Amino acid sequence: NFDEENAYFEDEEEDPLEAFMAEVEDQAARDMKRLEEKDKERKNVKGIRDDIEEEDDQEAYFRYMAEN
Amino acid sequence: TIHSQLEHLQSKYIGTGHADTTKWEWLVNQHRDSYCSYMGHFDLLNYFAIAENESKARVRFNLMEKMLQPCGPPAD
Amino acid sequence: DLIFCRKQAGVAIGRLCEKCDGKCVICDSYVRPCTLVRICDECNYGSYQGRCVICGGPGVSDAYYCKECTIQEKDRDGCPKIVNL
Amino acid sequence: MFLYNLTLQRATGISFAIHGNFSGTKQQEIVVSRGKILELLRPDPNTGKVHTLLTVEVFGVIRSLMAFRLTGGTKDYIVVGSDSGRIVILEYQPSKNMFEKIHQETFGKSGCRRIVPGQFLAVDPKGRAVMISAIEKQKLVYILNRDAAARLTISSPLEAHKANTLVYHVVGVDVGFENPMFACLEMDYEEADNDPTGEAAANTQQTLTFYELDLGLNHVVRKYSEPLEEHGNFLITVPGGSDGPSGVLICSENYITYKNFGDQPDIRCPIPRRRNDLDDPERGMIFVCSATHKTKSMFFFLAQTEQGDIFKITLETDEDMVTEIRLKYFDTVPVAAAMCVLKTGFLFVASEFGNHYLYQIAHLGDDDEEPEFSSAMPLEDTFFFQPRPLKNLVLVDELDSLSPILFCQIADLANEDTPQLYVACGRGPRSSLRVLRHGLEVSEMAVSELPGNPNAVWTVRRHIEDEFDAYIIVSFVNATLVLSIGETVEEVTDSGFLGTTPTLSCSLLGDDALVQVYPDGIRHIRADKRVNEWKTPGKKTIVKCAVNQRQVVIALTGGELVYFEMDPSGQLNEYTERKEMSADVVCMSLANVPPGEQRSRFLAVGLVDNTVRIISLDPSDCLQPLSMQALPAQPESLCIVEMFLYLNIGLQNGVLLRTVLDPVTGDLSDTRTGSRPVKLFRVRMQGQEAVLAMSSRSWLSYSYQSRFHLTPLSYETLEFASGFASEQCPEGIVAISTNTLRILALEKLGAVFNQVAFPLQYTPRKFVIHPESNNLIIIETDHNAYTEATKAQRKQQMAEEMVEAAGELAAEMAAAFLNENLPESIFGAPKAGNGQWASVIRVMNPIQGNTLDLVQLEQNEAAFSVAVCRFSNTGEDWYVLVGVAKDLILNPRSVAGGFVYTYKLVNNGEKLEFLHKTPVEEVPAAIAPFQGRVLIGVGKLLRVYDLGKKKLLRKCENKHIANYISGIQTIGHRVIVSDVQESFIWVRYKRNENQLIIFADDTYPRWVTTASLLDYDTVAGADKFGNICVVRLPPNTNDEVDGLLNGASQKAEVIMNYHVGETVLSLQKTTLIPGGSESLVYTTLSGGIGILVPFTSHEDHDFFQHVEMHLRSEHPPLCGRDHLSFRSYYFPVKNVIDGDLCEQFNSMEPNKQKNVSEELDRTPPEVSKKLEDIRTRYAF
Ligand SMILES: CC[C@H](O)[C@@H](C)[C@H]1O[C@@H]1C[C@@](C)(O)/C=C/C=C(\C)[C@H]1OC(=O)C[C@H](O)CC[C@@](C)(O)[C@@H](OC(=O)N2CCN(C3CCCCCC3)CC2)/C=C/[C@@H]1C
Ligand SMILES: [Zn+2]
Ligand SMILES: [Zn+2]
Ligand SMILES: [Zn+2]
Repeated sequence: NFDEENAYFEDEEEDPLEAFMAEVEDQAARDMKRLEEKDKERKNVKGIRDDIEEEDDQEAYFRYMAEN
Repeated sequence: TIHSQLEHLQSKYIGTGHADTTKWEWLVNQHRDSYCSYMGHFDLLNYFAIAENESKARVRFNLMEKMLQPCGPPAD
Repeated sequence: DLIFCRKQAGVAIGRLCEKCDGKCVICDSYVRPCTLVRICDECNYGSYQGRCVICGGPGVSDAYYCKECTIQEKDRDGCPKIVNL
Repeated sequence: MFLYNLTLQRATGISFAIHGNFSGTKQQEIVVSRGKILELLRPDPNTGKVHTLLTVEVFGVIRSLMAFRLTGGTKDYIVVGSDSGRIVILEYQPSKNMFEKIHQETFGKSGCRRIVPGQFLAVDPKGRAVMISAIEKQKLVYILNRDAAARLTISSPLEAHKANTLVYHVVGVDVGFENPMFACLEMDYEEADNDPTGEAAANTQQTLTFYELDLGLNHVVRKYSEPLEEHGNFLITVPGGSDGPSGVLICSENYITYKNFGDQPDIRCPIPRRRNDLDDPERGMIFVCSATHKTKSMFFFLAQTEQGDIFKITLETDEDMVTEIRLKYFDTVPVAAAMCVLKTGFLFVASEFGNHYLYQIAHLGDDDEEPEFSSAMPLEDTFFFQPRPLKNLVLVDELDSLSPILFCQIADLANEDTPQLYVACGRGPRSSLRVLRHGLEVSEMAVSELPGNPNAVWTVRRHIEDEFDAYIIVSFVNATLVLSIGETVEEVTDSGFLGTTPTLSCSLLGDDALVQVYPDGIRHIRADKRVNEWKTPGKKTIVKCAVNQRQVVIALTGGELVYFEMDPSGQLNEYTERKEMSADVVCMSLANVPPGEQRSRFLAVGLVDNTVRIISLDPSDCLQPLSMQALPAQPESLCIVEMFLYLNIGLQNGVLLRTVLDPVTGDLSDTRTGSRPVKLFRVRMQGQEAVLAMSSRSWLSYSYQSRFHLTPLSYETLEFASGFASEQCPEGIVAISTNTLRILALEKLGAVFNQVAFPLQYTPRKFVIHPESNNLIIIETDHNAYTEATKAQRKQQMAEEMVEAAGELAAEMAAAFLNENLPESIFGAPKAGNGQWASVIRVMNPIQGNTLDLVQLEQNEAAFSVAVCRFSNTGEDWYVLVGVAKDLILNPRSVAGGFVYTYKLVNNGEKLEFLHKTPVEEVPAAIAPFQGRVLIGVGKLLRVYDLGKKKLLRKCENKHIANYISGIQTIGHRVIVSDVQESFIWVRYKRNENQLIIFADDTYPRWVTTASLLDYDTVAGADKFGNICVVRLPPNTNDEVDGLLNGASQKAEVIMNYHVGETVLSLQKTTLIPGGSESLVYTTLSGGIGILVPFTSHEDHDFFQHVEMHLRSEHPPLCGRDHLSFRSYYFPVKNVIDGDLCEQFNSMEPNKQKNVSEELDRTPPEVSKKLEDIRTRYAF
């Protein structure tokens, strides 16, 4: 956020959008209600992160040392 | 512990052995990397495709299909 | 607990300090430096940005593999940073 | 023993091919991969010729090749994955004509490995990510970006590893500037290694896995994975975004499937079959390659089957969903390894073996009556189509390719003095026997022999902007005759020369002013009919002149140097000074004055003095001596030429000199290439300057972007020639012979060897040469093949069965199915059966191509060895022995037996007549004449055989050879045996005891492909894995024998080891050039030819060793390989210098050439001359 130009500029100080916001609010409220209800969720796994779900080489080495 | 890490990294590499390795594991390892070496080297595949009178794509697909269970299923 | 990192190496260059400047990271030789050392991204981050790969002091120059280690392709393993546990 | 390796003819087999805008302009180029060579080609859209622009040796194994372009750029990059542990990105530089390495990223150890990436390479269609993959668990992804200077940046790799997984193919998926996606065909083998019943091996399916790279979060995730119906080969990227849906095409066995993630169902289409197919009904059908053509209006695909049938695939789509796949038969071409569809409507076909093709796509769209198959069509049962000759394509160009070379013999079977190379190459019905000759092939332009004494002929046009010449003037001893080209060339009157006495100079002086010089003077002739004449004072008579369209120098008796000039007025003005010297001139030459300057300064003067003198002729210091240099002998003519300035010195012998144009000589090169005077004449090759040297044989001297070539031609002696131009052919030569007036042409773009081809039937295995008639006895053999009789009876069977199909029996397709056989060289041979063979014996004349005799063998007999010999118990009769296998299976190996045929080879070596047929219990793989009898390797057994009246009589036998005899060679006393897996066994035959005893063997396992005896103790061998070795017996070796390593008691030493990179199948010691030295010539399966030559002194060896050492460091291989490690692939190098690395010195930049040369205590020209000397000593 630093620039001698940014400081210079930031120093001199003294209907359709509403419709879009209303539609977004209705959609967001419906999604929030569905998540709170947790009544109809099949938990469809989107994308599996292999690194997050699989032990690293260093972790495997630590496990081996602990075992023997 | 550097030697122990080397002993864990050598085990990690696929194709390495140890004092309990059997004949079957050794032989399937060398068959599998033989098939990969055939897929890699351009003039070995040429030799095989001329020998058995097939297209090179067919020989490649046959080798990939043989990759799954070379030397038959294991013991007991 | 002198163990190499051995993670996938990235675009970051390894650094050496004033005490380790001429040394090879793997065999500790001083003759014929040949290949520039690369380190992984977790070894090059934040406070770890510039640090000796052998000891961990402030880096001053590039780390190199020796010709002997380059001939045996010992520059082809992972990150050679010495990490202690 | 120290050897130097040289390549004479590079490989011509293609492995991969990509196309794109690699030079940054709008024209398209193709980058093809040989095994270890990278090459850029550019097809001409005006003539359809394919020209080679650049070819580089990479000293590695190229395994994957892709092209990609960043958004907003106009230039394509090249991504290479090789057998090193590096990914490389290259850029073509058109102004430097070289490949510039942009990026190098190291990720693993070198070699073709299971789990180190480099086999598979995919790229994002928008160019923001690239994936490199191995056949096993490891996969890496690099992000590609760009800085503000528009240079390419690469990131650190992201890992996507997955244990116990095999990969069949990876492609990038086309999304609409969404997160990059990659698709993979994967297989998990973990369950199959734990089930001893063998049921987890079956019941195991391929999956189609999708990998998504999240550039916002910087990681790769597995999103989708679905099991497939059956196992499929390669994938095809469907164009997505705003032009097309975004899925994949899976090519499989008998099917092609479309697939996409989301709500899209799967769409399957079966592959159509040929109606009345003759191939084994158990065999399936797969696609072998594909080609996409995207247009701003539509797209389609081109896929080819194993039979060589190209189908056109289109996709019937909705707003987002795909509904049908439609297939339509397009054409039949040879089976290709890659196909490239080029804008401007060209299809490039790179075949797996043999010549490559470029086709013009003549018919766009499809307005035709032939049926179009669809996935919506119901079928219980498969589609059928009829193959026909080419309809959519036209053949425009054909590139020669010697791959695969299977057998070679270097021999003088014609009665020239230079030997020719007889090469059995090719596979299937496209095999052939090719004769290779070193030189250029003279194309016939015109012939009309006229009686008289022809001496010289020029080709001078009337205007300077004229592309049509004016006249050609052949001077007799008594007169001359000057003609013009009215397309019916005969006598001409309105020329203006009309010389009663001969014409020794005819030049275009002005725009349309002509200089006619003759023994009695010079008559300058205008455009209009006007002549200004200067004739001789008294009895001085000119013989030699030196013309140029701005100045004309002459030579009278006594070296009186007289110079003229024609200034912008356009007429004569002679200089004031006439410098005379001791003798009369014999040679001079005036360089073609360039349009940049006003006149020419240098004039080399060769006299009876035997000295070249260099003289100036500009008005400042005109005609005063500058530098003189004596000659070795009598000169005839010299000429200042380019392609930078040189001159050439022709002696009165068949030997030549060269000196670069400068006030002092700077370069020197002499070639012993005659006993007859050299005549130097002006010509134009490649549209630029060249000199046509003439001796008993006529040679063409031309550098080529620093590629000096002194190449002979395929015709005998001439006496005068010059360039030619006409409506008939605007670029040629007008050459004169004894009692002859010829016009000739040379149209081969820089080729070391000219070849003629003769077609064969099956894959040739081996041929021998009859010593008396010089005829060739060839054996051809193929697997999965029918004999002629079996084909005929199978077709008759299919006809009689289709006529009784139980249906009105009223319309007969069977009589039309039996009439015309589609040619197998175009549509392929019917590959039917697994243990089915087909073999043939052929007698062929090598001068012509005619087949003298042909013996066909039974169905499942396979010939593997052939020999021609004489037996001592018989007279001087010749015999042919053919070894044949009976019911051979290859995998698992099984054979029913073998036979040896015997023929009598009568009628002056033109006819074979059957004598008898001897059974053996194994495949006879090697037959060799030996001391009036024959040695035969019957599997593991080595036997001696004498000729009998009803069969061959076994005489001796050894039973201790290890595995399988693949070759036998004999020098007078000893026998050398090649084992399939062991290297070499030495045997002695005891003549009086009748014993074969093993007395020596080797200490290495070698998969020997061929062997060559170098002397009484040494053997040169080759290998399946691409290595050459030399093995020698120690001097201690005792021959008179009656194990220490479970082998023989005495061992042999290995004195040479070299990795070539390609599989050698022929080795032969021979002398290639007349009056040269003996070399070891080898031949490769990719179509390459090379030599290994010995060093004779320690100084040359040391110099070349230092050159190699310094070039290994300062000019490293292009794809990231270590040169010393590549030549040590299976064994460490021993006593070989790589001369293909050493000759890359001539293609470096001058700064690095100086840095290299100043360490050897030498200049770059001296190093270049030393490199050329050893090559011209042995090869061309
Ligand atoms: C077994 C010996 C010990 O390990 C010992 C070296 C070491 O344990 C001590 C501790 C310590 C810090 O005092 C070591 C001293 C270091 C040295 C004597 C080395 O010198 C240097 O580091 C100087 C500097 O780093 C680079 C100089 C350089 C390039 O000559 C380096 O040696 C080389 O690379 N060579 C060896 C190869 N040699 C040939 C000569 C032809 C062309 C150059 C390359 C090939 C050139 C010089 C240093 C040598 C000393 C061993
Ligand atoms: Zn080291
Ligand atoms: Zn340090
Ligand atoms: Zn690290």
